[PDB]
Amino acid sequence: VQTQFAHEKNNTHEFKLLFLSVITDLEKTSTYIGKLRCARELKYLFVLYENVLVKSSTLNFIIIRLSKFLIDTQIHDEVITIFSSLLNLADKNTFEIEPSLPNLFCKIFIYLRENKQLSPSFQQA
Amino acid sequence: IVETLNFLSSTKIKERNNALDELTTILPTKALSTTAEALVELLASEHTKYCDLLRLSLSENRLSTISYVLRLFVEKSCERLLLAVVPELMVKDGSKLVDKICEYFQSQMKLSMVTNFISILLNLLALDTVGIFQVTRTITWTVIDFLRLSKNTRLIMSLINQLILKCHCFSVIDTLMLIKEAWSYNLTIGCTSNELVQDQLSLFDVMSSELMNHKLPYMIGQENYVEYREYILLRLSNYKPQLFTVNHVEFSYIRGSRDKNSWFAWLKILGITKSLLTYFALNRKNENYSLLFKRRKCDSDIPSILTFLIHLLEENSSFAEQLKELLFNGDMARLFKVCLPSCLLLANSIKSDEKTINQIYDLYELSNESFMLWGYLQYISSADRIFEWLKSKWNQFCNFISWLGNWDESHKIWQHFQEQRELDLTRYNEILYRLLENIDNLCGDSTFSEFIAAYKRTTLITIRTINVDHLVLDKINMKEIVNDFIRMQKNKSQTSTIDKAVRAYLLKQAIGEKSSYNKILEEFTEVLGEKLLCNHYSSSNQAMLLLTSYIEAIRPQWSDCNDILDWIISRFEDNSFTGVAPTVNLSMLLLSLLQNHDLSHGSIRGGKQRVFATFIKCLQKLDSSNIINIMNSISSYMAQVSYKNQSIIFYEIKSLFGPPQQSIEKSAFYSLAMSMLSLVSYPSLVFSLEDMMTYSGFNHTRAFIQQALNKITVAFRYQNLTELFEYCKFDLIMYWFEFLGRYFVEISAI
Repeated sequence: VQTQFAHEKNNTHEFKLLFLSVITDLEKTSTYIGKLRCARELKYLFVLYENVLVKSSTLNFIIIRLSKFLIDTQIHDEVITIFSSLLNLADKNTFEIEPSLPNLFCKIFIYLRENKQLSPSFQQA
Repeated sequence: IVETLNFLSSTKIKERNNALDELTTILPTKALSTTAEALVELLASEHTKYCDLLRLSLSENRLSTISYVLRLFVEKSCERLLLAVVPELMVKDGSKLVDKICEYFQSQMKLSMVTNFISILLNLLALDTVGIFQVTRTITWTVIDFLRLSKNTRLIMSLINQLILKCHCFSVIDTLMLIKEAWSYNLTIGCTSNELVQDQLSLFDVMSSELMNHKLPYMIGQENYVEYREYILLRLSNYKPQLFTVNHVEFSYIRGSRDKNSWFAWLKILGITKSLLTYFALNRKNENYSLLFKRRKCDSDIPSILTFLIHLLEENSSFAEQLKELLFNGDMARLFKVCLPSCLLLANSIKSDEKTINQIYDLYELSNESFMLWGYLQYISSADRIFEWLKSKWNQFCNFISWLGNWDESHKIWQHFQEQRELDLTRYNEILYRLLENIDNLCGDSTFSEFIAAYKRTTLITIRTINVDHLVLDKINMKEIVNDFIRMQKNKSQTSTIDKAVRAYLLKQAIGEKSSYNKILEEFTEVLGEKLLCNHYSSSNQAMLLLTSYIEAIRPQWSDCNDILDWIISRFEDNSFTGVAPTVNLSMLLLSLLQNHDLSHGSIRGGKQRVFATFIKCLQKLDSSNIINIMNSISSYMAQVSYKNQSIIFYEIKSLFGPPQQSIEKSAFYSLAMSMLSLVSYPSLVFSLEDMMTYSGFNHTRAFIQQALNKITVAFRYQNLTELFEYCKFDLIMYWFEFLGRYFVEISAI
């Protein structure tokens, strides 16, 4: 946790740099392999933890960038992130919008089709 | 006591084992030695007798001379567990463990004499596909090809197993293991050869048989001909290019194949295609006394003109295919040829009704799928009429299909079907298959009619003399294809029919099975050794399967008690002495179990036990690696342990060339987070040259691009190198594939 301990010394902590880190991770595991994707999945959870800053209705990209192949080293991660995001979208102001929905649906309907194993955590979210 | 030993050997008294039973007791002294040696039904004494004749260096020399030739060599040809290890040591002395001694005999053989046995040994080597020395398993080629051309099809055929891959430069460290596995798998050479011979008849027609291996050996060496042991290497290479063994005997043998080639020869006009155009090809090579394969010989001959088989052999360098695979006015003109002919091959390659009828009528008289389907591909009413006649004339497999590929056809089928409905059982089974193949008012009517007809026709088809045999009056023939499953079960059980056994057990089934398994286990415990080695491996392999089956039963029932039974069996089986190469699966089962679960450390212990297992290296490690990789479970402790184990296998350098192959696999181990660094570290550990650069090219190719062009990881790996004494201005030059290193790692250095 030394990296976290060092990271904890967040002098001049802001917010926006998070964006760079997120887009960097998306590229890295858009390719390579499932092990890398698994590494990124853990990183994504950490990014969410790191994402202390929030702006309700202005964030939007609560999901959106999350609409990734929810399969292999991603199905559980996408679910964890989506479920966590759903909680975030319920929490406080909630700011549960909808102009991302068409794509969310494209991913939901295919990944919950395929082998047709949706899990109750989906429905609860 | 010589008289007694002779009487004891004396065969005939209970299958000639009586000599072996007497030997077991024996195991005057010289006579006793002959009696103990009889353990081989009797013929296992002559060696003892040779020592006895000498009646002491001479006795040892005599026994050894006789072991080489006195009687039958009781599992001495290729020795076929401490007794076996001792035999291997003796083998090294005899050459004057197993693998080691191999290097002594091969060498001795290369340097002097040592044909079917030698060829069989070559096949044994192919089955080996490695060696605990290599040279002792490569440098045999000299004396080899020597006595070879020095001087039936079967010996050449045995040589073929090795000849097939008589080349250098390629996926090493693993290629040897792969060659061994394939050559050993073909080891079942026999009934399969008979099947290939049957396929040859189906394929067309060439010669006897037992010649496919004889030609394959030649074809592989011929490919080579067309193309510091390294210097002598290239030397003898160019030699074999024009020097191998027995070129006159083979030339005469080739006549059978030449006859087949002549038989293979508008197509009819080609029968005299430039008389001996092929002779020009032969002359080009013979005159060269070296030639330039590629096609120079082909160029001398050839006869193109406005072939399938051509492109075929071309790429090669279905019956024929399967053989080698196992080892390792135009309408009128065409119809006339088809009527004479086969026709199906020409018709199939090509992918007018009266013309079709002339040929179909000839086919009808001959009266299968190949012709019917080849004709369907052209989709001919006149030929359809001949096809109805074909059914009349007939009075394999497919038939109706062509109908599906292409209402008169239904009517003809109905008439034939009616005739079948009218062993009748064999015809009925064929009809059912045909009906499916052709899959229509008639068909609907037929579905109902057929159900009744099949039930009626089936009777006509009509343990050893009862439980299985009672069915055999019908089943011996009825089961000979029987798409269903039941005869295979009878054949396998010996080591609907399955449904009855399943019913006998029917989670509840696991309990029934457990009781049955216990009974089998008791019998096995009682047998405790016997096969003389076969029982050992058989037990090790069976134990692996049985323990695995018991654990599987818990999973299916879930129950858990069955996994406990597996563990109890495993514990008993932990005594060691895992059956020769038979325990391989067991270790594999243990590793699989470790991955599957354990919830009690046992997985860790199982991994250690597997880690301690033997083997000519290579293979098992790879399989295990793949299996583990196919696993996620976020963490950082088990992976580290796995990495450490893999690293332990990084030392000794030299054969790093093998390590480079391992490194490509290590990198292509889903890599992910952290581990990329581990794969990079593994590469840092060894250098059979830019081996890494090649290994990295392969791993990168798996992950896109290649080696330096696919570095990326360098962002951290260069830092790992920067951290090193030489730094990034001494290592990254290779990573970049020096000033190149200093540039490639400048940030890493900072």
